[PDB]
Amino acid sequence: SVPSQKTYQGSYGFRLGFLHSGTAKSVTCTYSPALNKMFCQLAKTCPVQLWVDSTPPPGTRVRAMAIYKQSQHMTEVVRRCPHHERCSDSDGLAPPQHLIRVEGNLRVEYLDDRNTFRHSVVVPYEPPEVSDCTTIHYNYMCNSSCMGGMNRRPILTIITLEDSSGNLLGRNSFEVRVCACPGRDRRTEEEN
Ligand SMILES: [Zn+2]
Repeated sequence: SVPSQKTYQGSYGFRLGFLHSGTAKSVTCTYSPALNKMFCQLAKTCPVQLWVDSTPPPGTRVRAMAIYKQSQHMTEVVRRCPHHERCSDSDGLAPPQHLIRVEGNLRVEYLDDRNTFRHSVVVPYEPPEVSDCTTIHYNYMCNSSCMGGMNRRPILTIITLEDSSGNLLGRNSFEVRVCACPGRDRRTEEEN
């Protein structure tokens, strides 16, 4: 029962956007258009923008979930390695084992699916400020190079728009690499 990563703009014209931050060594995180891939540092702000043509009704919710990009690992639940799971980095909201967190939103909700056992993080959809997009600050809490976790396996992040009853309103996804030097890693992967 692998989660769907099928792009779906829906009735509200939903798509994702990212800062055009470039690849200087100083960048905290940077998105590659060519690769549809976000490069970011562990536990650092990772802005992700929601763009809609029409405002979804309040009660709309925004869910993030990670899956493995390769089919051979797709049925395996992306979670934190034992080290980071036992790590003393709680924010008091997120479960220890969850890879993805939302920073700066006290209304954040976390889910361990009772059936799939997959982890996800969800927030109320808010329209853009009086701004053309809604920004959510995500934090990835394990490295792509973590021993015992992602284990250098590539992951996808799936962002889903859903109504208050859980019904699908839209979906987009991007690949994610959590690394020490996003700028350098992005530039290196785009070399070829
Ligand atoms: Zn880890």
